[PDB]
Amino acid sequence: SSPHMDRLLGDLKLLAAYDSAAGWQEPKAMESAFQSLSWDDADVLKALPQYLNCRGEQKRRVDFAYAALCPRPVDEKDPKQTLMSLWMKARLFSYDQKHPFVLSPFAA
Amino acid sequence: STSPGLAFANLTLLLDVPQLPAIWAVNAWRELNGLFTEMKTLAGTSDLLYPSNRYNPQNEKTNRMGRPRKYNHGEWMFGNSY
Amino acid sequence: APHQRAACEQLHSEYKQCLAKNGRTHFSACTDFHSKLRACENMLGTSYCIDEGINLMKCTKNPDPSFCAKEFVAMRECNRPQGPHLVLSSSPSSPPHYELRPEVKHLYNVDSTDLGSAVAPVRSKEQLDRVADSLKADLNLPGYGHIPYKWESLRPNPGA
Amino acid sequence: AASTIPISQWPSLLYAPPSSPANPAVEALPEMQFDDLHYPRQMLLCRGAGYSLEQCNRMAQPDARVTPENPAEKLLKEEAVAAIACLSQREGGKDEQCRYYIERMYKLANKE
Amino acid sequence: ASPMLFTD
Amino acid sequence: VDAREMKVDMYEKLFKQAADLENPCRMPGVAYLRCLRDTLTETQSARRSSCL
Amino acid sequence: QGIKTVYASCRYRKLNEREIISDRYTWLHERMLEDEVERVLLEQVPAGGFDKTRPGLLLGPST
Amino acid sequence: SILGAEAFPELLSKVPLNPQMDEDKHFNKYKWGNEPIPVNRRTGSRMNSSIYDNRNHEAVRHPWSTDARTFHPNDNPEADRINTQYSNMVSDSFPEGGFSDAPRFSSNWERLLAYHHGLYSPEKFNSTTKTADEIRLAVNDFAAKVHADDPKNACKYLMIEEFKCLQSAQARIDPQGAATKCVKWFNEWRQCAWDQEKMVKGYNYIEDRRARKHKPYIGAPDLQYS
Repeated sequence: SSPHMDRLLGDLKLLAAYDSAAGWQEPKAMESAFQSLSWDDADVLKALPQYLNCRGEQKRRVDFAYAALCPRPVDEKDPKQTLMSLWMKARLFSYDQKHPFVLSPFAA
Repeated sequence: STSPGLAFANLTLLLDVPQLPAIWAVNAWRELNGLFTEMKTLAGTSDLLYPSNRYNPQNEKTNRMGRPRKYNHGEWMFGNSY
Repeated sequence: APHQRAACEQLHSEYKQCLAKNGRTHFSACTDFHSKLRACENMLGTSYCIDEGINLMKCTKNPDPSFCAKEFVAMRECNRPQGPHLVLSSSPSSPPHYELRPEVKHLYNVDSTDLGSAVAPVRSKEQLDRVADSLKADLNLPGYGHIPYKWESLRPNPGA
Repeated sequence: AASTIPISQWPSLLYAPPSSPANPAVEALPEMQFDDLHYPRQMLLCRGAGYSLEQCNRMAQPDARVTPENPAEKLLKEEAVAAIACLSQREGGKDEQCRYYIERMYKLANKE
Repeated sequence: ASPMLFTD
Repeated sequence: VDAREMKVDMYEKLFKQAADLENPCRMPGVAYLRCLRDTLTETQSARRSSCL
Repeated sequence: QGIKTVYASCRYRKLNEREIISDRYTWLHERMLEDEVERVLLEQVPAGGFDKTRPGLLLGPST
Repeated sequence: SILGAEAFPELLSKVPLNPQMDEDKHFNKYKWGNEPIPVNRRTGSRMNSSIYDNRNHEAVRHPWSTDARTFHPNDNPEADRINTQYSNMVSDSFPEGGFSDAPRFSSNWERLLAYHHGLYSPEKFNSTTKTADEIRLAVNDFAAKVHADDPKNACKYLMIEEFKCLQSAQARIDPQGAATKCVKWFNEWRQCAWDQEKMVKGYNYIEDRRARKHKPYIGAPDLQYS
């Protein structure tokens, strides 16, 4: 009844788990986290190629939101990190194109 | 002649007595550089020269630390700004 | 008279240019201009630091043991637009004093205009004693002069 | 083996962290940025220009001075899309089902 | 990088 | 030009003592005074175009 | 060495004198530049001076 | 209608967010197990540290009632500290959730008076630790602002370094402790300021002639220094 919210929070929890397992040197835990990361979401899958070709204001909004949630720059060489970043960005792009983001504190 | 107990002196001599020519040459070069600096000072300079200093880059357009002089574009009634 | 004011500004700039061209070693060449510059001063109520500049130039080539400090500060205070803030008091008294004008007293962190003598004190056992006693009294520290251990000797002060 | 890092060495730890299975770009750690003053500054400038709150809120835009994008997202696009397809089909790559695409990506990115 | 990250 | 340099240095010293790095106007003020330093040997008419 | 030291003492004395006078001339130069700047600034003061009783900029109500 | 069905994949798939969760829920997906962070390191109060204080290792006294049990830093750590990231290092000297010394004021005037007398800042008392990412963002913004302020400044990176050290030492919550770490970089900046001024304004001094025993030994080399 709240799938978008639930999957968002799950993705965030799994990202935190991946980071913790990386810090603690736990391949089993971090691979479990990678596998459990909601790769079966049709909305995000459909929005992935849309995000990969978007440009301008929408892209800047999604970049701002992704840098808010995850400002650390992932290693360009690690495809698992790259892919999880792409998945989260596609999720945010889907949410934004459904209901756009309002990032300013000033609003009415 | 020699002995193991004189190894200190043998090493010191072998390594240092060849340097004495170089030491005297360095002293002579320093004395000559001082002579030339003092002759230049007697001839005259815009800004002073520090004799016992390593390097003296000061001129009309240069500070005593190698930088450009501040406020040196115009002319001043009392002459040089230094 | 604005014509005369502008003419005098031009004359002053010309005098500065000539003086810079000649240099501060050869400054007796520009005695031309005092004739007119003093008239400018008397007319406009202006000062141009002529006497002070000339005295400074003369002194710096045959300098004083003071190294012309009073000349330097006199020139610096003359060259101010609104007038000198700091001057040297004129006295029948032996020691001259530095004095501050009253109308600029609010710009300086001072209680009075007298900034003290313009020459340093003279060495005196009595003045040193006085200053040390005053400092001791102001400090009020029980423990000064206390000697917990002294080298045992017939001499009162071992070493020194 | 992993010895304690004293407090005096933490500033060096932030920009030269130890090795992990998931490392960051140490060369790009000085380039990560996110301005908390972006929108306040924008609002201040617009209100000084003379606008109202509604006009300022309509003119507001999110910061472009943020962390740069990963170039892998533009260079390895097709490989990443294929890997994501494989993951979506094979349940996140359980028991080594996207190893083909992941190894191709790793080789392309690393080159021995 | 900065000059203080150098230690050696 | 020397007195112009001195005036700009006074402006910069005063403004940097007045405004700290947290101040938003510090960067614009310092930029404007840096442009003045760049354009000291110029007229106001030529300086306006650059310092605007 | 004694001859050299005597000559160096004379030179250093002269050099100290010149250095002192040079530093004081630089000081005077800077102060004269400041005086010129101040003289120019006083032209921008309005006629009658500043109203030192009031604030220059009134930036809010007083009700 | 169940609440949060799709929101606990950590529970459905036995994924632990940390070794403490692994130990608690018995997932056993951490090969190296878990050494629990004790309570005195998980929480506590600010304490005095210096040996030249009489109330050393004692809790800081506030106007309000506060638990006097102190945060104890890790003084005898184990040899292998597998996670050497900032996340795990910061726990040896500060608590991640902040100190337990925060007030709940019954009134606004108590807050006002404490601030007026220098005994309260929410920055200090109602706050968590900063994450490495936050620290890096702050440091990089400050460096950008300083570079914009002046590129041709020699004290630039020294100022940046004192900022970095304050952020890393969590000066929002332990300012005295952080200043103790950062005053060295402040001193270096103070030196660089004069070193820059003396290069801008050409300032030098008359060096004396060389000493008769400048060299300790005739055969020794006199390395020339500017």
